[PDB]
Amino acid sequence: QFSHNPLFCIDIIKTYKPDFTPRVAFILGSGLGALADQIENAVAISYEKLPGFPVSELVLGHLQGVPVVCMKGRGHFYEGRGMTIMTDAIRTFKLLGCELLFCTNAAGSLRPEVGAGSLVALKDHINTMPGTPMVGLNDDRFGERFFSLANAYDAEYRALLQKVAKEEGFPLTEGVFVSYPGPNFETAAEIRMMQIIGGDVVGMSVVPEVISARHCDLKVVAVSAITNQNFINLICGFLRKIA
Amino acid sequence: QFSHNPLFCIDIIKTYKPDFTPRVAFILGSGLGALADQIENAVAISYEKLPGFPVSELVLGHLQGVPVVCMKGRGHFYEGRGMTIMTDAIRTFKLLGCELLFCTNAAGSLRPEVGAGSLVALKDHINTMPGTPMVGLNDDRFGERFFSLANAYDAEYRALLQKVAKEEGFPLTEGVFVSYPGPNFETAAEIRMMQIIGGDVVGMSVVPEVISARHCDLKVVAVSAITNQNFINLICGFLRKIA
Amino acid sequence: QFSHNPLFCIDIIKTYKPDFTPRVAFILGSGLGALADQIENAVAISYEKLPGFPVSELVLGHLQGVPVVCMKGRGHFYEGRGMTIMTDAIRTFKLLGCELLFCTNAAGSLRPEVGAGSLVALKDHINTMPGTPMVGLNDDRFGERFFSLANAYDAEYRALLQKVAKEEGFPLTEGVFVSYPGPNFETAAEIRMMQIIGGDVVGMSVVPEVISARHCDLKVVAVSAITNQNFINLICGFLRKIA
Amino acid sequence: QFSHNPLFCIDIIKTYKPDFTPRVAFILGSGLGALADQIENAVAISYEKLPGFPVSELVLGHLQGVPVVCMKGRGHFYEGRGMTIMTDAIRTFKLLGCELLFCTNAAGSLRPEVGAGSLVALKDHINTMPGTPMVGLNDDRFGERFFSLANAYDAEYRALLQKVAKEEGFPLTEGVFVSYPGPNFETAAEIRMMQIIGGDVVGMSVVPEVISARHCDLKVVAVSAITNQNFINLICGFLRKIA
Amino acid sequence: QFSHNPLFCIDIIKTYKPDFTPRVAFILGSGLGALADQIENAVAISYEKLPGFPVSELVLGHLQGVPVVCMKGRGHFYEGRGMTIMTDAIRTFKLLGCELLFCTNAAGSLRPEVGAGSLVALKDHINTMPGTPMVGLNDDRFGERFFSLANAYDAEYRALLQKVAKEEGFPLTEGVFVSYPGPNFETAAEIRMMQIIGGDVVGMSVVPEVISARHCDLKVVAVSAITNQNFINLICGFLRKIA
Amino acid sequence: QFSHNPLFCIDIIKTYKPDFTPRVAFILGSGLGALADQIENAVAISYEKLPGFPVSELVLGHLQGVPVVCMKGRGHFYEGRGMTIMTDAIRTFKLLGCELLFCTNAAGSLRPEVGAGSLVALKDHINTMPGTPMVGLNDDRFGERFFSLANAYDAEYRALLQKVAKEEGFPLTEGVFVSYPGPNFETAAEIRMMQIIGGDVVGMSVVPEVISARHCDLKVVAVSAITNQNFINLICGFLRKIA
Ligand SMILES: Nc1nc2[nH]cnc2c(=O)[nH]1
Ligand SMILES: Nc1nc2[nH]cnc2c(=O)[nH]1
Ligand SMILES: Nc1nc2[nH]cnc2c(=O)[nH]1
Ligand SMILES: Nc1nc2[nH]cnc2c(=O)[nH]1
Ligand SMILES: Nc1nc2[nH]cnc2c(=O)[nH]1
Ligand SMILES: Nc1nc2[nH]cnc2c(=O)[nH]1
Repeated sequence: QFSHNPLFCIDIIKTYKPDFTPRVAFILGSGLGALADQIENAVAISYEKLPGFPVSELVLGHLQGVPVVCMKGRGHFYEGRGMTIMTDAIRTFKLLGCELLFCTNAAGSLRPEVGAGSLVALKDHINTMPGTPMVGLNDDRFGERFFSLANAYDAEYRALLQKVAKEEGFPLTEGVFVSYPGPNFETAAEIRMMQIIGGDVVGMSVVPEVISARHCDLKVVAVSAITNQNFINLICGFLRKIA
Repeated sequence: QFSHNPLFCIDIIKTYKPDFTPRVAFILGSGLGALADQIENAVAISYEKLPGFPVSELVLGHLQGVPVVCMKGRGHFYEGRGMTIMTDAIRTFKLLGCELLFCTNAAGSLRPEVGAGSLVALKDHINTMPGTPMVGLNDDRFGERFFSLANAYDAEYRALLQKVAKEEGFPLTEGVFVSYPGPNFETAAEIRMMQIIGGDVVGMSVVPEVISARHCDLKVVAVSAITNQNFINLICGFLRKIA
Repeated sequence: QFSHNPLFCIDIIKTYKPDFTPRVAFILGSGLGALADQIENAVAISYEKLPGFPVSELVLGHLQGVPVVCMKGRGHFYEGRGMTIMTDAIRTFKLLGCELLFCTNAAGSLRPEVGAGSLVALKDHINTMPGTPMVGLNDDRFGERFFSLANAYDAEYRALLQKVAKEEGFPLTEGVFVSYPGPNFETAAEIRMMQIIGGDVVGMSVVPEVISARHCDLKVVAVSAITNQNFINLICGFLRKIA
Repeated sequence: QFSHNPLFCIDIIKTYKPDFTPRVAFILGSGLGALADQIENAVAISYEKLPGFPVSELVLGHLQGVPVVCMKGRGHFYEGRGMTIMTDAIRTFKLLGCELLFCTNAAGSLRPEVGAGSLVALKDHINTMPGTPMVGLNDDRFGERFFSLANAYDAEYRALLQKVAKEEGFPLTEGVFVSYPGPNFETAAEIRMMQIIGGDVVGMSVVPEVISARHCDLKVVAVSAITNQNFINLICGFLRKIA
Repeated sequence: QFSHNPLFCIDIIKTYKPDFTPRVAFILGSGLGALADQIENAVAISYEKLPGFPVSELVLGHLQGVPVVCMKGRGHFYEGRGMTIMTDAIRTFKLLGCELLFCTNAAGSLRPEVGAGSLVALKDHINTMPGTPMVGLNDDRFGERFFSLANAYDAEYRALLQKVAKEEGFPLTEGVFVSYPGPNFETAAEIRMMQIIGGDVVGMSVVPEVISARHCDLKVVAVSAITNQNFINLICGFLRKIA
Repeated sequence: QFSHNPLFCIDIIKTYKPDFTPRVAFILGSGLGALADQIENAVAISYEKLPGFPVSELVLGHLQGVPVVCMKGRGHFYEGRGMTIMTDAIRTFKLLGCELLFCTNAAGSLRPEVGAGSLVALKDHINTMPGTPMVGLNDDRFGERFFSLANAYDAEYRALLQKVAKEEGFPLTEGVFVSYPGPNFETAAEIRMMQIIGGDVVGMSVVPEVISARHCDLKVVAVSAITNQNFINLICGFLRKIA
């Protein structure tokens, strides 16, 4: 027996935003909400009206003239509902017709050279959380039993990201993201461990969403804001080039 | 309260294959079933008639004149029933009187030098799946609370494996297996991480079975078929030398 | 809904040891019980009378004239009740008024230079067990949603530990502890992995207790007895310097 | 934590049947489906698209020119999901704006004088199923902790039912319904017991729906078809008089 | 595995009310709290500090110079925690050393002759709630697997109750109590059913407490206040005669 | 997902008692074990080796030259595993090929005229336990969703029972059995209620087994030993007449 939540959400969303087919889905991490404020004809639906959504709202509309859907707030593994916490919502994005997920998140740097305030485009990841989202019976309605994470962080969209960054005057390093369960922060040794292992950025999310997206064949693009304006411009510039 | 499934299986098996004491237990991974076709006086019992067995069949008989039991199909961690999924079945092998488990599995190589089509004898492992099979109350009927994994992959049988490989004309490299939860495949970074960590082969099984076997003092021998005739000969030749 | 066990324990303990405010809390690992025998006016309460305590006793009294509470026996992740197994007990120490937790444990060395019989002061840790103690809804009564593990193993108390060791004639090396789920022991490859990762000591506990302690702002001090008199003197000398 | 299913259903229903405020809600028992075939501008929604609905469809439209909602199929206690199986659906009727529930069901007679083919208007009930629908935390959003079942089977609507029956030429006896868990049928002694107790009709449903309805202040009208055209006319005539 | 809550409560209670051995335990139903206000040297403990107690307080002290323990508030079957909801608390009364339970409760009359305002001494009961408190593994520490309810409502104490009632000028009828699950009130037919069955009073509690009391050999006395000063005098007079 | 326990038991039983097709299945209540001692070529299997069987043994063999299976010990509702506790075992009897279940049990009389020591043939029953065995998804492999209890206590076999009783010189009264959950015994009022309701005998079992038997079309015969040699003769005489 599988979840029908995405299907329910499709119908509930038609009620608040009819005849709307979004192309890009966004997940706005921590302090990144202020962007959704600029959505054209913005319609907000509380996650409490969308079954399966990570109750702590979702905003539908246009940005740079592109039909977009946004998630103001995400779910994390540390909340206690396992690695499947972001799966229904991602499946909802796929069923809505989106062609790509634009994930954003607050994170720590594992490189001295990249400090607080920097933005990092994620090119791959190392999962350290226990297990994975698709563990359990496979939902054939969304994807196959086994699946590849090769090019999970779409190389093509990443190249566009690089161009936009040029285009506006800020670095945009590319890195390997390594997930951490939390909610406690990482010990210094764990951090050294992560460097040795090959990581560049460390955080408590992303991996669940991304693996879930790949399973249902939704393309991914992810950018971390290193916490220890540029982001808005990067996003709006990316939107402009894909319009 | 503990599982009595192995005990039940012993009695159920006497009904289909009386007065039979197998010496070697096999787990035939993915495309490796065709071997069981060559078992002498083969009797097949569906896993649905054996409590505790990983319902997706078990074949009892003789091979190279050696009393053998053989699992066509195994259980994995990614199925959602935790790390204990292969434990009852291994305990059943021990109670049947087997003296060694011959585990086989499909896997990926972490060494460029060993490619698709190669066979690798596992000499050790690195567990990356969350937790382990014996976590929880200890079943004193099968083994002790704590136990060593030293020489888990029996050095002696491994040496025989090396001889047989000579004996038939194919390389038989030895490696460290590192388990991965799945069901998604590994990211490239995860793969690099595994190299750095010391691994040679990567897969989604083995570890549960092997740790379970060691706990009840069942000797182990494991060979991976790198997927990204020789196997049959290796197995039959090993059987011949232990007869 | 949260656990009230620590609160219950406070009242139950007043009954056996009234008007007593301990300053240091101890966790005596495996063969380390004989120390509790030297507690002044020792009162022993079975863990079976203390809700939340890891039923396999707790001893309250004075040592070197310092009000102390001691756990003879701890809980481990391998027992099957998850990473929260030591949390209620640590919260009980905090509510009793302790200002520091003195954790002890049996462990293996990852350095050739430090062998069986050595004592190692833990200066940091690398968690390898699945998830962490605070995963799930946060208990605001004890600590915050997020928290830092910086200086988790108090540098100050560690310096005192160094002095005492001088003071009595034995080495006291400092190391990074890396937790392992167990109950099986580590494979040799896993051990190599741990070296590469940066570890110095390996064990099956500590991490749960320590993270739990930090969450409720209880200072920590941890010493491992490498298993593959000095300990008593170190503890008693530390007590003397903090009196 | 309470169910939000009724709320979800409201939004899902707006999508298939916008600007529609039904006044009467029907539950069509066993062989009573053929009535829904006569609904004007009938829109059918499968219970699989309505969270909380007893998956074995719901039909919205007009009948005798009255805005109506109809459940083709109900849930029973014997299915194993307890006495709350019909609660979400009834709450959905209340939230849709219905002013009365018209429950129908197949049943057995406890009076010799009323035989197979007869119709009986239920005037009260005796619950024999274990417990009741509202057992557990009270959902203040729908009703109060305690509530009266006085006049549960609305006397007023029952009088209208009596008139219509005159009006078309068939008896319409009034009786006390006594619920039975099932799924087995009643023993003869149980049946005698029910007579002695004061019952007139016996069945395996009704009680859950009715108690749930009363809790959220939804008026009720119930008619049993004794199994061991008139019904259609009675319903259509009742509708005509309340239009 | 059994509940140790009563044992915990014993120790927690020693802390707030040391060297106190109560003889009578009271359960004050609905509007009956005002009595506890007259307890001598009253000590109140919130049910939130007593594990196993029906969180919606407990008062210990003397009344008519008799050591007494009171429960201001009880647990009911309709709350959703089954028929064992009052068991731990009753066991706590037994372990405290009480020799009798004085249960009180608000109830409805099944006899026209006994109306609102009347008091009825319960002489027996008919359980209509699903199952019973002792269903499941038997706790040998408190009572036997099977036990008799003969004279459950102690005839001797009931006779004293009759004398006191004379003694103060009010009727005191004796009746059979029949429990009802609730939380809804009874239908009129259910009420007729109860009359036919032999009942005199109807309510939503009592039975759980009483059966639990009998299992651990605690004597019982129960009085219902029919809701559809005398009570205080009856209680105080009973206390006086047993002092 | 359904239970396969009966199927497992079939195979396990072939191992201890091959080529054996029993015709009558017995359930020996309390003090009734001594009968199984007289089974010809008796083979005993502990319920611990038969999945689904009510662990507190099963005896297979011949009696009066009739192939028989016999349960020494049954499961009851009061044990806490619900009304399905005897279902797997009864299904096992059906699959073994039995044509009738001969249930026996210890019970109380509701008639003054029938006292301790009497035997009563059950002709019908009144279920007072919460719910019934078949509640939940129906196992089509054994029976239908709905089923009749008419002639549940086979009239034909009952007539034979009457003859045998003549034949040996003892009364054999026929009665209506009414089940009671227990484990406490019935109150006197409950007993009066049972009389009024139409019962003749009262007990804590039978109903689960019997309803389960009827569902899978197994004929039933039940005899209660009123507790508040003749039985052996009745059974052996019945066997003789059906041989
Ligand atoms: N895990 C983790 N999450 C973060 N979010 C922001 N900074 C950090 C950090 O250093 N670690
Ligand atoms: N985890 C894992 N399992 C495999 N089975 C076959 N190939 C692979 C691989 O690359 N990775
Ligand atoms: N995990 C682990 N725990 C230990 N406790 C004592 N020695 C060891 C060891 O080598 N490994
Ligand atoms: N319980 C029950 N339900 C029915 N539905 C139709 N007839 C009957 C009957 O006799 N009993
Ligand atoms: N069940 C029930 N409880 C009550 N408490 C007070 N009055 C009543 C009544 O009529 N019925
Ligand atoms: N329920 C019940 N079971 C019994 N078993 C033997 N006697 C009795 C009795 O009086 N009541």
